[PDB]
Amino acid sequence: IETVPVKLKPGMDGPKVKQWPLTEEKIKALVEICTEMEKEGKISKIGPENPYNTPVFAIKKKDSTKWRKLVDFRELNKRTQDFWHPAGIKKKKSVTVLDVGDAYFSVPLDEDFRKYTAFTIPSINNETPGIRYQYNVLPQGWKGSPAIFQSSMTKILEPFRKQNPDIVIYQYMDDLYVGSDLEIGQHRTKIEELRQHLLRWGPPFLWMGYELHPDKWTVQPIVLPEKDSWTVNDIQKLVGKLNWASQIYPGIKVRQLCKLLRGTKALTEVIPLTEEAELELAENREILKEPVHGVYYDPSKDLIAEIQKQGQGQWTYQIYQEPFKNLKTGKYARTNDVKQLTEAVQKITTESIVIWGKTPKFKLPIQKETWETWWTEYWQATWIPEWEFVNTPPLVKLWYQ
Amino acid sequence: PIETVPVKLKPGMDGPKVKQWPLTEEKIKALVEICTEMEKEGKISKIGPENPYNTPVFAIKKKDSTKWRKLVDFRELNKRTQDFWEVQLGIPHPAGIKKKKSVTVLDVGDAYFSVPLDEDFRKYTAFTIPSINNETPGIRYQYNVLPQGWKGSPAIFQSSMTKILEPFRKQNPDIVIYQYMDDLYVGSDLEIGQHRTKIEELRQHLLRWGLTTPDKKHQKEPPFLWMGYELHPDKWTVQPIVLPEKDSWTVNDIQKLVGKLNWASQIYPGIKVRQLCKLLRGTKALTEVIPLTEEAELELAENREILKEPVHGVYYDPSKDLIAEIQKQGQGQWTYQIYQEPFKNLKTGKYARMRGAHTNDVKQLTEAVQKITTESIVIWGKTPKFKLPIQKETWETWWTEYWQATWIPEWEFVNTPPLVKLWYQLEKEPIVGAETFYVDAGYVTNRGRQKVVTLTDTTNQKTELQAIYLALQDSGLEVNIVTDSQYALGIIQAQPDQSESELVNQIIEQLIKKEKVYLAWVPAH
Ligand SMILES: Cc1ccnc2c1NC(=O)c1cccnc1N2C1CC1
Repeated sequence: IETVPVKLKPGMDGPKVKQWPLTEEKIKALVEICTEMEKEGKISKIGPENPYNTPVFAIKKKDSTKWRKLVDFRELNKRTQDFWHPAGIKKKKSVTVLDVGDAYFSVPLDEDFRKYTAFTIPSINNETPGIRYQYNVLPQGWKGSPAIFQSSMTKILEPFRKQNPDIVIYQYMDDLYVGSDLEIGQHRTKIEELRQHLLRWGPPFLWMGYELHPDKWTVQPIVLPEKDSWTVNDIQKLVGKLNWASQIYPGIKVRQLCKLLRGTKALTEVIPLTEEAELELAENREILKEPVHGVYYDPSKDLIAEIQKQGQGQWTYQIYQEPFKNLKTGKYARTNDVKQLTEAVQKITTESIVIWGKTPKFKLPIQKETWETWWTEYWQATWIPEWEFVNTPPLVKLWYQ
Repeated sequence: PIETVPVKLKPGMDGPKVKQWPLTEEKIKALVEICTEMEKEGKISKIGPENPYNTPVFAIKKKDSTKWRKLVDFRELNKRTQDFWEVQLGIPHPAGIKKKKSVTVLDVGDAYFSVPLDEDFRKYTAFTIPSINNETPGIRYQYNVLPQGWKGSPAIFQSSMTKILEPFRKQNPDIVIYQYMDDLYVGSDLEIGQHRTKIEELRQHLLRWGLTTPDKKHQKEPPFLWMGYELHPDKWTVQPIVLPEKDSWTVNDIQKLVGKLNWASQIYPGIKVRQLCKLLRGTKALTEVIPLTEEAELELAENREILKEPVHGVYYDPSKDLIAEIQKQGQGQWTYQIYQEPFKNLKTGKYARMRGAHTNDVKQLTEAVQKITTESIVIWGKTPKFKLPIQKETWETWWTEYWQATWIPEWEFVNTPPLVKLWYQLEKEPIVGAETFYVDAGYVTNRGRQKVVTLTDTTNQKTELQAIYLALQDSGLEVNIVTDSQYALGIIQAQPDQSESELVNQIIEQLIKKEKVYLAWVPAH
């Protein structure tokens, strides 16, 4: 076929990323997979004259007993040239996510780019050199792929698009987001059909095979303890919380509360509240009832995502671009920490895609070595967000949920 | 006689054009004999003045032999040559290999010189042999095979190598080969003779490609002292380590000793160097002499005793499960050993890594488990079932309440003191009827009590901890403490049980003593 010439952003060179060591189980799965990808001429074994590399992992399909080869094209995607979103989707009632990755494989990759797609199948204890290949077709997870395949895509999709304009479809990387307002019964059917209408040309369900229901996504407002009797401690926590949130909602006043706190009283000493205090709380309580006004999504900025461990299998996240200027906040509850955490990330990323058609730069409350050790064990997405590791302040965790 | 690998110079770069050093007629003679020997063997060939590139050559004799040797300085060429895939820096660890019945080392003679060089690249490998007479110029050649000392040489070679074996390999699932630089380790479970025979088969397979190797009578025999270890086909150990019996030790000596001691720890359990390491504090010269302490010499002698008795690691038995067991050897020290069969060690090791200024055994213990896991996946592509001196309840407690997310694989509690526990727990709510201390280097209580102390040479962060220390000190068995320092709050809420800040440790002591303690934070002004 006619291969479109692709190129890296000016002056940039190809990825030379270390491959995190894998477990025998994974390795074997990858050998078996890539071996068949080779026979099909999808990929080809490469030589020493190729100094590039990208990490590879094997994830397990959701309710499927097969493996999926995952490739961390992050470094590459960042260095690839820029190739040149339905707000209605986020309102849809039902959205299903499919994996269209295999389409790409029908299209060849520009010969002079192929080398950058080099990756390696590692050997246990380095007992073996490690099997190296590069791609011949468009590789899954590479931002280039969707672009270069856009045209052929639109083509096999215009029928459905007009034969069913009541359905919204968005494509992000290897994923196809099919939205609608139909009854979950109707929806599932129309989804299946689309599947054969694609079989017609070039798709197991992604994300539990299951649905998503955007319409029901809501913001987690900052809350205040409502309680019967108030002790010095309670109030202290209160004021502390309040003061913090006053940097977001400046209308919050603590004046009266702070006054119930004059004197070095005993912590457990109950404090009946005054009239002014009562109203000050109420007013504050009222201010917090909704997200702060003004905050808007800036497409030219990085979408950041922070998570906090609450406990009891409960987590808190916030999506923003500028500190305190949250675009969304939420909650996640169940396993073990990591598993939970990954599920949080993925969940969160999906939302970001669905809403702002983009993936966020997470900040994870965990240790690299550990994360690098298990994340692949529960990961099911076809994409991989950028992430960094941090040390959550005990106060922040306190100020949420 | 194999596929040549395509090479290129780094972009926007021309081949090396560097002048040949003035040689000696004596050396010019040797070189011409060598380059002629070589041109008749095809590895090099005369070129026309067409070629403007040039690389410096020179003559050095063999070591302890009175025989000339050609050397080509490729620094420049290499500065210009494209990069290659990494000549694996990844080296197999003995505990990861399985026993064989027999094993064999096959040294590859004329390795590099048995492989072709990208023809379009040969020109860049130009060099010259000066003439002895003036207007009778000297010989220009270029490389046709792989020049030792060149960038790609090791890579390309190591590559081809594997390509060649791949075949033999496939029709010999039985046999195991590992290639390292110029040696080829080959073991099998074949009965003695059958083994010896298949080696030749191999030796031939290589022959078919001009790959010269040593015959049975000239090959190296087990064990194989491999970078740090002695490898018999069924057992291993470390490179024999005897401890000097000096009476005067230099800073450097001690450094070298510690290093050695370290190495040994991976297999020799109970090796300790805490005391010897102590000996370095304040040292001012690599040649300064430090006398031994009673604990240092005791330790030395104890290690010396440990080493005296040789140990031998066992090989990996993939059919079995690998068990990893961990112990707290000292404050901050942990020892572990992994095995498939009781006491039959694959590998051992210590863990002293302190991540953070303050920690607790649980956090620390956990971090060790991680270290181990990582290693395992690497040596065996699998993780071990752990044996741990801590009970779930303990773990769970700390876990659940720590702000960072964490995870430990399948683990079994082993009742092997010392057990790791939490020496104290902050109350989760204010203590009723417990005096309330308000701190900021001083405090005030609900009961009128107070003390504004004096601290000199104290840092902001350090002043805050002080007050709290004070509070703990004068209070009774139950206290509620209110502070504005998020720092201290943090430090303590993490319930450390060891810290290298003396103050902390003190406080820590206080905490352990108390019946119930509640810490609360409130803003500044
Ligand atoms: C250095 C080295 C690295 C990797 N594997 C091995 C060796 N050397 C051996 O001596 C060895 C010993 C026992 C079993 N396999 C061994 N071999 C395998 C190749 C037969």
